[PDB]
Amino acid sequence: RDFAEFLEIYGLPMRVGKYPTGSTNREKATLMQAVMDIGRRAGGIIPMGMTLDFQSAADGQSDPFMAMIGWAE
Amino acid sequence: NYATVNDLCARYTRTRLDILTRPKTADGQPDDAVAEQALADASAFIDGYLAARFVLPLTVVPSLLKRQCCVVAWFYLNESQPTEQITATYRDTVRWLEQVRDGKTDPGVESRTAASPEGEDLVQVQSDPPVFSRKQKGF
Amino acid sequence: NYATVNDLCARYTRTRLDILTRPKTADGQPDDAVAEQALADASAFIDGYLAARFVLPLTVVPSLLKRQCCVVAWFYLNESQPTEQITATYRDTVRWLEQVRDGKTDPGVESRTAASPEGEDLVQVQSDPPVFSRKQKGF
Amino acid sequence: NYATVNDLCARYTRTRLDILTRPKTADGQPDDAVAEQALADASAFIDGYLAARFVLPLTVVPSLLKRQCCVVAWFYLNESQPTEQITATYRDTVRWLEQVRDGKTDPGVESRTAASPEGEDLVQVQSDPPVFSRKQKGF
Amino acid sequence: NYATVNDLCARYTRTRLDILTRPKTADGQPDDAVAEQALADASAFIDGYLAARFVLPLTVVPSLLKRQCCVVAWFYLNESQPTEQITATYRDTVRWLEQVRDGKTDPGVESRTAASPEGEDLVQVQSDPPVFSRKQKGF
Amino acid sequence: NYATVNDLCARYTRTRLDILTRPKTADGQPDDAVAEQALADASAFIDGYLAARFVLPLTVVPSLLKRQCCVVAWFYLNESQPTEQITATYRDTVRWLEQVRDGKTDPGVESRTAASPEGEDLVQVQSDPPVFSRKQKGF
Amino acid sequence: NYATVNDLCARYTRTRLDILTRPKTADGQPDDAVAEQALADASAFIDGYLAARFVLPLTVVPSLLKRQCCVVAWFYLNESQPTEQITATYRDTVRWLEQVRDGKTDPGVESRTAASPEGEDLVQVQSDPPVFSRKQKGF
Amino acid sequence: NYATVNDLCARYTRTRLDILTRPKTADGQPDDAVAEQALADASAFIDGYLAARFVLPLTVVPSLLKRQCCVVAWFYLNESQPTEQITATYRDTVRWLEQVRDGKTDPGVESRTAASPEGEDLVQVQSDPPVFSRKQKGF
Amino acid sequence: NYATVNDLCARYTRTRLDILTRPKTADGQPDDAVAEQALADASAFIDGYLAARFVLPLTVVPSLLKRQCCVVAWFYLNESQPTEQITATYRDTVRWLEQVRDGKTDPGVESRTAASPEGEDLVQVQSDPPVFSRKQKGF
Amino acid sequence: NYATVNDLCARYTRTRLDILTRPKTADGQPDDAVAEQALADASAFIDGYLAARFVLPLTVVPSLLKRQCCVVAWFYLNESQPTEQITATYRDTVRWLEQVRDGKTDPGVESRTAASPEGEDLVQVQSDPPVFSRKQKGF
Repeated sequence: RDFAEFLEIYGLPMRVGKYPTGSTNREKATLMQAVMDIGRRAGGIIPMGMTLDFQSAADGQSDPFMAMIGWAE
Repeated sequence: NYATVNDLCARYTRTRLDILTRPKTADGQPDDAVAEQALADASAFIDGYLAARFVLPLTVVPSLLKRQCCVVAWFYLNESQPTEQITATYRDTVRWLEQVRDGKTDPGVESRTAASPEGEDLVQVQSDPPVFSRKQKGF
Repeated sequence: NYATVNDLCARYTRTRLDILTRPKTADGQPDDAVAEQALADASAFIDGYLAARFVLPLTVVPSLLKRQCCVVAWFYLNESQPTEQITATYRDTVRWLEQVRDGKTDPGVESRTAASPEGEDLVQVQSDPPVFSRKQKGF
Repeated sequence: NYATVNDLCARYTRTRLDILTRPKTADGQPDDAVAEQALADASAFIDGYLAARFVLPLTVVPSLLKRQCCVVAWFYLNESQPTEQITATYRDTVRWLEQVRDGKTDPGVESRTAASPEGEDLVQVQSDPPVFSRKQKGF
Repeated sequence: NYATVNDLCARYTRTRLDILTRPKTADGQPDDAVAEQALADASAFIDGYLAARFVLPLTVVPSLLKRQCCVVAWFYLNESQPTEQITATYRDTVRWLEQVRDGKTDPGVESRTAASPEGEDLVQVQSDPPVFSRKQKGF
Repeated sequence: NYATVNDLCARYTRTRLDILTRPKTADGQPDDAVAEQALADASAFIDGYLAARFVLPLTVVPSLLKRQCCVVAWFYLNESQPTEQITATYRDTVRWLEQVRDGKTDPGVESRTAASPEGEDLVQVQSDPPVFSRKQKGF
Repeated sequence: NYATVNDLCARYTRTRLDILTRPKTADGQPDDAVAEQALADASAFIDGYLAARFVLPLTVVPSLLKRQCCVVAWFYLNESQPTEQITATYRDTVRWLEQVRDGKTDPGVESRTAASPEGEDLVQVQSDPPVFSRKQKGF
Repeated sequence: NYATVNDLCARYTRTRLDILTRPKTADGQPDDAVAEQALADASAFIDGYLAARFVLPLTVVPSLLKRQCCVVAWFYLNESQPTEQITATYRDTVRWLEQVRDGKTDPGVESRTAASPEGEDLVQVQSDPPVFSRKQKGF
Repeated sequence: NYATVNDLCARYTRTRLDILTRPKTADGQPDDAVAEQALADASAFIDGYLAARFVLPLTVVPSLLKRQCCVVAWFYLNESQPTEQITATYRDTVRWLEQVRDGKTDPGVESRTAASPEGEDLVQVQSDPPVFSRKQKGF
Repeated sequence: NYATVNDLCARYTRTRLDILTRPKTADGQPDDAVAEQALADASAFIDGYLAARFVLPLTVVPSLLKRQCCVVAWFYLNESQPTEQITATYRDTVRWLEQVRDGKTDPGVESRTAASPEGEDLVQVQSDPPVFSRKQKGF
């Protein structure tokens, strides 16, 4: 079950967006929608004040889970 | 324009504006046409920085824009000899305008009702439809 | 507005405000309309920085906002010639406002009851429902 | 408020406070209402920095808060012309308040009994129950 | 030209322009030909920076260009001895022009109707037709 | 308090303290209540820095704390006009207090007997019992 | 040359040019031959920087080149004693010329019609014919 | 204490010490009680830095400690107005004390016999007994 | 001590030393006891830096130590008012002493015969006996 | 010593040396014993830096050592009030001595015959005999 949960959140880094403190409430909504619209071969234009980065939320291999499963079996 | 001649006469005494308009007019009677031209130039200067984030003309005018326009117009009128305080205020106003253009500060909303001016999409991305997403629920 | 003309007359002598309003009015009687306009401009200036974190209009008004509004309004009125202390106080006030906007300091709560003004969600994330979580307890 | 008018009259001579209140009042008799307003503003200013770590209102009041409130209130009263020492003391007080807000120094405890004001959890983490821990002792 | 001699006489008194034109003309009557030459040189100087982003001649003229042209032309006329304020204004104008050329600020739009001057494609890429794209929908 | 009024009168002449207390009292007779209040404020200020490392109230009082309290109390009393040496001594005292709080210097021990004030555990770690250690000696 | 003696007499009074030419000539009558020599030297100086990007002689002459040539020629004439403003203008002109040579700013186009001077290929690459390209469409 | 009143009277003239003690005493006869209090405070100040490396009280007293105590005590006595040389000597003494505390310099040994004061273990490590070492000589 | 009172009287006139000892003694006759105390303090100060590298007391005394002791003792005596040259010489001496302590310069040897003072082992390492070395010559 | 009293009298007038020795002697006749003591101290100071590279006493004395000794001895004698040039020369001499000690410059050789003073091995390495070297020529 832990292996399945790890596989669920694997190989898809989280997309974050940084906005200046002077941004309007509506401007945050547009950025949030734009972050949610990333897939396949995606483009996009970002202002100089804003930044976009990808951070991986899970890393590792399947060797230990499979080793334990095989030992138990 | 974001400000009228009456608004300028509210911040500054009518005597000072009359003294300013004394040489620019041809006759002895002071003329407010130069004041209107200064107001128009000030509005254009403000719009130059405002065009970065909000579509023009503005749907709703923030209250502070009136004071900023009055300040820069008064600086424009006092071109023959500017005092220290007038130059400092104009520099502060242009610094605030640059901060607004860069997105480091919000222009604000009108006091009568909470409403921010409309603007174009600063950030936009494009991609093909997402097949095989978790919203499919077909498999 | 966060402050009234009576609040301004509390910080500053009525004689000084009358002297300030002497040239701006048309008749000999001092007028407080210019004082109200300065208060409105000060409130708009404060709201420009307050809109970053809290929704406007504010549900509860922190106590210090009154003093900040009075200070910036008095600076606005003393535009013909500002003294060193007035300019220093205005600079300190705007620095505090920028610190509030950046989130480096809290505006505070009203003294009558502990209550902070409401604001929108600064941080928000989105994700699909978490299947296979440890809260499932089905396997 | 963290300080009363009597506490202010303890630090500063009654004559000086009367001179301060002479122009702000309407009649010839000095009024302490402006002093109370200054004390309230000082308390709000202190609470603005204190809200970062401790829940308001404070369960126990540290002793130094009284002196800090008196100092900032006296600075607020002396707005027409501040001396070098008063400005220096106010700057030192606000620097100490910022240090307290950042957590670099402790506000202290009341001298009558050792007791620090209550505050919310600055650091909090969440996780699911720890199965397979060494406290199980079932295998 | 972006400005006419009447526009220059609006910003500056006719007496000052006459004094400027007194030595440059051959006869006793002041001549505006030198003023027109200064205006043409100012327009060329502005176009030198404007050619980076917008195609010339401009389809629509932003309002602030008139004031910028007047300022630089007045600086050009006052070459025998420039005052501090005139030199400072000219330096500010050229700094703004460099900022416009670098793309750090927008020139603006004319106040009569929202319209920006046309310009060539700053960014252009080339590639062969995209076979095997997701828009094919043939497989 | 770490110091008494007699200790303050030991460092400073009774005449100087009487002159200090002349305006703060209501009657002609000098009052030491303001001196006691200054001593209490000084003790609270010292405790604010001492609470970082040692539990309050202190089990044993280091000897130098008396002099530090006297110095800061004398600085507090001389608020109307501070001399250069008094301000320098107060700055040195607060720098020493910050050094003590940061742990860069030891407050010391009382001269009568070697004894340092008790304090809480600055460093603490937690772990489960160490099975399979070399102290087992069972295998 | 990019400017004529009449153009120089347009910017500067004929009296000043006559005074300049008084010592350089052999007879009492002022001579414009030295002015023509200065204009030729100025044109050569401008061409030295212009040769980097545009082929010489220029197909079309930008309007600002006339003013730049006049400025540098006037600086050349005033070699016995240069004033502060003349030296500053010459330094600004040479800085602009270096910026043009480095490609950081465009010289501009003539105002009569939009046309930029022709120039050689700044960037050129060479390669053999591209067989197996996607334009083949033979396989 | 590391120094006595006679040692202080050896460095400084009895007249100067009497003048120092004139205002601090209640009667006309100079009193050395304030001198003893200053010596005790100086000894405590020295012990504050000495406690870092050596256990207190010291088994053997280095000779220079007497002079350091006398210097800091004399600085403490001259609090009403310190001269440049006295302040410089006190600063040098405290710098030397900080250097001693940091371990960058040795306090020294008494001249009568070579003996350094005892101190606790600055560096200590712990480990289980070393089996399989080369000192075993059993295999 | 590294120097005697006669050595001090060799560097400095007996009149100057008598003037120095005039106030420190109780009677009219100058006393050299204060000079001996200063010499002892100087010797202790030198030993404080010398203890880093050489064991005390020194087996052989370098010649320069006498002059260094005389210089620092004379500086100690002139504590009421030090001249620029005396302070500079004392600073140079203490800088040389710190350089000696850090090992950046050698104290020297006595001129009568080449001999350096004995000192403890600054560098020491420990290891078990080296079996299998190339000095074995058994295999 | 590297220099004699006659060598000192060669660089400096006998009158100046007599004036220097006037106060240090007890009788009216000038004495050269203080000059010899200064020469000995100078020689010790030079040897302190020379001991780093060369074994003492020196087998051959470089010629410049005489002048260096004379310079530092003259500086030592002029301790009551040093002039700018004397202090500068002494600083240059000590800088040269430090450069010699660090090995950045050679002391030189005596002019009569090329010969450098003997010194110990600055660099030394140790290793066991090199078997299997190419000098074996046995295989």
